[PDB]
Amino acid sequence: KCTLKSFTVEKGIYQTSNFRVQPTESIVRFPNITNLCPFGEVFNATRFASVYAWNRKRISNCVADYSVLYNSASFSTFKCYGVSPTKLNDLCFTNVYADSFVIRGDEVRQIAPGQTGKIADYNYKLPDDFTGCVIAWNSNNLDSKVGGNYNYLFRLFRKSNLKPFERDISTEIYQAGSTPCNGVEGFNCYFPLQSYGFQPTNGVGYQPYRVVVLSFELLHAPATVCGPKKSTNLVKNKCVNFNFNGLTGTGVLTESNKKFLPFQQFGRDIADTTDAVRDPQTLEILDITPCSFGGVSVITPGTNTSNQVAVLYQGVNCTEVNVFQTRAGCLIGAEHVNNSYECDIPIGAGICASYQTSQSVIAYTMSLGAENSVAYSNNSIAIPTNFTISVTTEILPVSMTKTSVDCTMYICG
Amino acid sequence: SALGKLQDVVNQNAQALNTLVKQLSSNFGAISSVLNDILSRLDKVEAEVQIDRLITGRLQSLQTYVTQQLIRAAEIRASANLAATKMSECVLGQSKRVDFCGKGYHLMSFPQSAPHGVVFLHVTYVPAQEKNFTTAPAICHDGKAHFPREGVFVSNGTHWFVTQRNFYEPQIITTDNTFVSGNCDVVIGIVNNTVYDP
Amino acid sequence: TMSLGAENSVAYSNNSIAIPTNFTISVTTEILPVSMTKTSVDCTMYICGDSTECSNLLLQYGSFCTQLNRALTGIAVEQDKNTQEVFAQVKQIYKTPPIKDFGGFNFSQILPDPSKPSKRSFIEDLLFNKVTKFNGLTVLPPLLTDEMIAQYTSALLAGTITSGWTFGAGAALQIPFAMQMAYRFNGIGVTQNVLYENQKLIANQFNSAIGKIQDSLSSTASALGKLQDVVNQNAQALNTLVKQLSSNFGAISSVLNDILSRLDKVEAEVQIDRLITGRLQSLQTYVTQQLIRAAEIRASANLAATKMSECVLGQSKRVDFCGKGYHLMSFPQSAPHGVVFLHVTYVPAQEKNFTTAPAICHDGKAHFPREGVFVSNGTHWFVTQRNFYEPQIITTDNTFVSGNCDVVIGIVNNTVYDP
Amino acid sequence: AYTNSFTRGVYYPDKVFRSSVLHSTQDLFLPFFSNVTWFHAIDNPVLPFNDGVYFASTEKSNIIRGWIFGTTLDSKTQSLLIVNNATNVVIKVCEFQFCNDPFLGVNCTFEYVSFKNLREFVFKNIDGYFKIYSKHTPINLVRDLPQGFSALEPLVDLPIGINITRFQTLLALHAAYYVGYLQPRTFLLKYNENGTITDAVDCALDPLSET
Ligand SMILES: *[C@@H]1O[C@H](CO)[C@@H](O)[C@H](O)[C@H]1NC(C)=O
Ligand SMILES: *[C@@H]1O[C@H](CO)[C@@H](O)[C@H](O)[C@H]1NC(C)=O
Ligand SMILES: *[C@@H]1O[C@H](CO)[C@@H](O)[C@H](O)[C@H]1NC(C)=O
Ligand SMILES: *[C@@H]1O[C@H](CO)[C@@H](O)[C@H](O)[C@H]1NC(C)=O
Ligand SMILES: *[C@@H]1O[C@H](CO)[C@@H](O)[C@H](O)[C@H]1NC(C)=O
Ligand SMILES: *[C@@H]1O[C@H](CO)[C@@H](O)[C@H](O)[C@H]1NC(C)=O
Ligand SMILES: *[C@@H]1O[C@H](CO)[C@@H](O)[C@H](O)[C@H]1NC(C)=O
Ligand SMILES: *[C@@H]1O[C@H](CO)[C@@H](O)[C@H](O)[C@H]1NC(C)=O
Ligand SMILES: *[C@@H]1O[C@H](CO)[C@@H](O)[C@H](O)[C@H]1NC(C)=O
Ligand SMILES: *[C@@H]1O[C@H](CO)[C@@H](O)[C@H](O)[C@H]1NC(C)=O
Ligand SMILES: *[C@@H]1O[C@H](CO)[C@@H](O)[C@H](O)[C@H]1NC(C)=O
Ligand SMILES: *[C@@H]1O[C@H](CO)[C@@H](O)[C@H](O)[C@H]1NC(C)=O
Repeated sequence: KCTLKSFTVEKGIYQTSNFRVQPTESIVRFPNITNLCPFGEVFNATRFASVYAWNRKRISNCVADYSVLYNSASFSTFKCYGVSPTKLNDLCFTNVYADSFVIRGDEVRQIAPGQTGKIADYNYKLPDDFTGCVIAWNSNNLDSKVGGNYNYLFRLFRKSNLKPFERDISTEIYQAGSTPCNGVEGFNCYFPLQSYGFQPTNGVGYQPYRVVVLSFELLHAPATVCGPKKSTNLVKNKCVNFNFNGLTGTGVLTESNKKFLPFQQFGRDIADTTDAVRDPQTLEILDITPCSFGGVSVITPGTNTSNQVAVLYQGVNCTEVNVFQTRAGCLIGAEHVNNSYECDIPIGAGICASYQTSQSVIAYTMSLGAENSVAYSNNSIAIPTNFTISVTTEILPVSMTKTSVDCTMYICG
Repeated sequence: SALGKLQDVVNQNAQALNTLVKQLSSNFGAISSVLNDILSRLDKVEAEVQIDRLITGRLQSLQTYVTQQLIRAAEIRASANLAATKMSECVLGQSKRVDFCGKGYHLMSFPQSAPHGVVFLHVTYVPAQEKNFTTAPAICHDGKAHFPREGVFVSNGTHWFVTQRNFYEPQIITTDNTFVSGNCDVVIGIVNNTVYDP
Repeated sequence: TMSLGAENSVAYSNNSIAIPTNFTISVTTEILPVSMTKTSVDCTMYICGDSTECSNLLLQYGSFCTQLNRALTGIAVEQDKNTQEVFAQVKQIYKTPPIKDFGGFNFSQILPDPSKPSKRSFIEDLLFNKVTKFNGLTVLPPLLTDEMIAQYTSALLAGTITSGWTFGAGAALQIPFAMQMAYRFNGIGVTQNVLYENQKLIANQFNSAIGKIQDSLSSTASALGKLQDVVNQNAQALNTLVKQLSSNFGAISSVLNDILSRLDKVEAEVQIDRLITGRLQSLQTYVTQQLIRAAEIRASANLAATKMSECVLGQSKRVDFCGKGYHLMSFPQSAPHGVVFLHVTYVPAQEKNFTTAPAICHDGKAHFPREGVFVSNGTHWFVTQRNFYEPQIITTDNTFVSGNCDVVIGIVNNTVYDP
Repeated sequence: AYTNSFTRGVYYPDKVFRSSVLHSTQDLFLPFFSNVTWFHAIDNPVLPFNDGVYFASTEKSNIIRGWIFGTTLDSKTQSLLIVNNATNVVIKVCEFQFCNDPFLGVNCTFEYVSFKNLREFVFKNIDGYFKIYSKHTPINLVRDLPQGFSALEPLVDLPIGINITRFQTLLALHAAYYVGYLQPRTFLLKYNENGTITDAVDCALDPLSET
């Protein structure tokens, strides 16, 4: 009644909202690694690089609690791209590369994808599809000195711009034009590096800032860095909610014969949906199959005649849901009959249903009609001795309601 | 129950217009589905973004309606070309086409107007009281094979008669209702009756 | 430069006619699509993959999803109606007698074989061998099983063999098959004695024509190209709809669970809406093209239902409707998503040239043939039936007078015998 | 000297399992029927690296044992050095100085450690990551690089960030080797039932391969 937006229901079969088996349990499988990542040897380090020669630290084979970073008051900026910091505690990565340097407070805005200028072009280039976080903080109380702290440098000149994560410590004199430089300064011939000379009296844009950029090796490759999370027992042949290394899903996990080559962690379907995985603790290949689903059709005589009702769970097997299995699906509330009749309401795969004798909804294999051996022989004919005039009505559509929509008044009112 | 063909045309077009009208109430991802509400809550720099979502969704909703009316108009036009062919062949004619103008052998048809359609009252001859007989493809007279000009040879059991195919009317077999072709020996199932000379 | 065909000067003159002295019974296979796989796409589970978050953003778009399910449901219910209108033209399941006394014609290749788990014919078993789910996609079964389709083609075929056209116009009246074929010869303007007098030849021509169908269908993989094309179109359409799940549409990933496992809701909604917009447009493109394709399969099912009525339940006067040549008869064979008609047709095959004259002078009266053509071997004039050379003596029983000799452009002086 | 490369030097593009499917991918690959350069050690110059290298050797006593990569190769700037004997591998990017004839007797910002036969390898450098793929197979043809198909599997991936424009192989003394250059190409890859890349099409080789 609600599906039809109606108080009457006519005789028929009506697809109401679909059936899904619900996940019985929620499961998690991360690697069984025990180290904790050395982030103190980055964010609490005594020294940070000159930006022309930024450091890189590989983080691997360890638990990473990113909430120790984003819960801390210590950081003045924490932009994240392709991720939110809150979600990093639930993810897993093959490696993470922590890139670090000192810059003046104005230059922090060049440390992003899509940027251009002396830092972005001559010192440190991010890829435009960088998935990662940029963490930065003021250090004028640590990295600044009376008469100036000159110990931090940047590259003011290069003959060509950096590609993503391209690094270059070359000291060569920058030749700006026709003047022959040959490793000494002059007009059109300039040394490529300059100091910030940080003094405590500097305005905020000229104060020293420390920067860490976290770059995630987020791939189909196996993980080695993972968020702080418990791992569960593994369940098979039963529909579960699941998580393997941060790949969330819902399905029937099974053992499988898929011959993964040793470097492969996942297998993908035509849609790019993962349809096999390797467990990261014990290296079995599990097939992933969708949790069972199908239409729910309601089979009814019209409300003008009865209010008893039958239901078809299309394609479903009755173990997954009177109850009666058919090729069309699990059929509920219908009386399975051994007789056969003409087809009232068509169920599918040769099955039909009707309301019959004290009455109930029956379901049966449909009758194609009476069977008839025509009395043929090489010398037998039948000739009809009398007739009937039939007047069989036929109805045909010829037109439909002429409509016009002023789409300007419809769209824009 | 018979008029469900025309009542479904009304119901499909009512369902299409009610879907198009109810789709005015959809947000399509805007703050509201009332266009005046957006324009009375927002300044134009903000409102143009929200209105463009309503324009995008109402335009897609109207394109979907017009495309499904084009496909439905092609379906009604096939039925109007069929109704125009039943008008010509069966109202203005008598069709030899099997089951074109009702089941049985077509005699005649009458058009009755109906809402958005036509109803044909197809008058047809149906044979109704079969009887079994013995039959034979030819008759061997003076060593001549005889075949019927029109209709079929049959026997009541002891005497041989010719009838039209579609109504039992036994006629005596004579050289008027039969034609000769060659000697008897060629024919699989010829029978040795007489044929009368008028 | 392509050739349009061999060139032919038709040997015309105001007095030359060719009459054919012998024939061939052709059996020409016609294949027609009748239905297509009843797909049903759960548009919420296709677009949103059992995400609650996406499933609620999809409610911003109102009834776009329920009218897509309605459209695919109307396509699916039409495929059962398309199949019902072709095969369910028979009201009782007729069956053939135990003895095959059909006058030498041999239907054993087209009638059922009792030994099989579904009782198809031998040619239906060739036809069924030659013609070749998870992302909210499903396939619904047809209402009629292939065994019920084969009971309908068997009933149509047993009615056709034992009763002529009569099972379409009333109750089936039995008639001997060699007598039914003698009616099919009257239905093409060939005098029926031509069949009885050539019966054993005609039966062997039919049986050999049926043998060529077995050899063609066994050997030649391209034979069912129309049904295989319909199967490939629907497979290509679903593989396109499924690969379009892997498209980004400008989102950060095509994997909806990456977006939900990496972004907070305020940002995730913006990326998921690009996937909803693109997947909804992809599913609207699929359903629009399946409505356009269903209208073509319905046009072919309405043609197959018309060839069932006019070729199988009847004999057709319509040129090139029921195969090339003058139609005698047709037999339906079931095939995957379609029907195959074995159209049996009379083709004339051994012309002789003759002199012809439109009318004949006798006693100053112009005679015209009642049914036939006037023709001459060079000296003697014969009235002849118009589709098979049988010269008959020109006589007052096979001719009718109208007017005198003076009016007619081409009349010839002759004797006419009076019986 | 020169020879035909045939269909050699296909490698696994990503660490995803697939089966019974024809996946299409764009990557730096050795084009089919490309003009392979041939060297006989029994002959290790400095060569350009271009867009990456396919390298292969027919093998009987393991004479070819390492590689150099970089720009000037003369301690003025970094060079990626690779030295190998299958039981052990040593890799570094130091500002090395090299002699007149680099061979093996029978600022290091990064450092890393770990005929009868045909050995195949692919070397490429993208966004500061340097990558290696590999294959070994028994053979019977002594003469030249054999016609037939077998895909190379990944080994090593290094985040070095350093420019490369030239390279050079290293030889053991008290044997022949091949070089070809990769190009940006589109390939169609036949993953079989067991996830073996059994066959490929170079889509830009000829109009039939584009079909
Ligand atoms: C990790 O998993 C392996 C099984 O593959 C098991 O033998 C080992 O004891 C586990 N180690 C820890 C620390 O859980
Ligand atoms: C329909 O129901 C009404 C009462 O609600 C009854 O009077 C009428 O006879 C019924 N008609 C049929 C066709 O059952
Ligand atoms: C239904 O499911 C059960 C397992 O729950 C299985 O044993 C049975 O064979 C299935 N039957 C059909 C017809 O799918
Ligand atoms: C159907 O008939 C069989 C006997 O042919 C019998 O065993 C079975 O119990 C019957 N089932 C029902 C539901 O009547
Ligand atoms: C014709 O005769 C046969 C004899 O077996 C009989 O079965 C059949 O019902 C008869 N049909 C009619 C219409 O009399
Ligand atoms: C008809 O068939 C029977 C056997 O069923 C046979 O004895 C008889 O001779 C046949 N008659 C004709 C005319 O073919
Ligand atoms: C009929 O006669 C003409 C005479 O020119 C000849 O060209 C033609 O081939 C003949 N056709 C037949 C069927 O004999
Ligand atoms: C028929 O045509 C020929 C020339 O082709 C001519 O001699 C003859 O007179 C014509 N006959 C008639 C009846 O026109
Ligand atoms: C390789 O290139 C040279 C020209 O530098 C050419 O002469 C030779 O035939 C080519 N060889 C192959 C295998 O294509
Ligand atoms: C391989 O080379 C290393 C040094 O790179 C050496 O220590 C080791 O002994 C060598 N092993 C073999 C089998 O030659
Ligand atoms: C290493 O780099 C520094 C500058 O960063 C340079 O002064 C030094 O000479 C380099 N080391 C060697 C061995 O040349
Ligand atoms: C797949 O691998 C198995 C051994 O793991 C082998 O028996 C089988 O023949 C392989 N299949 C093919 C098609 O090569």
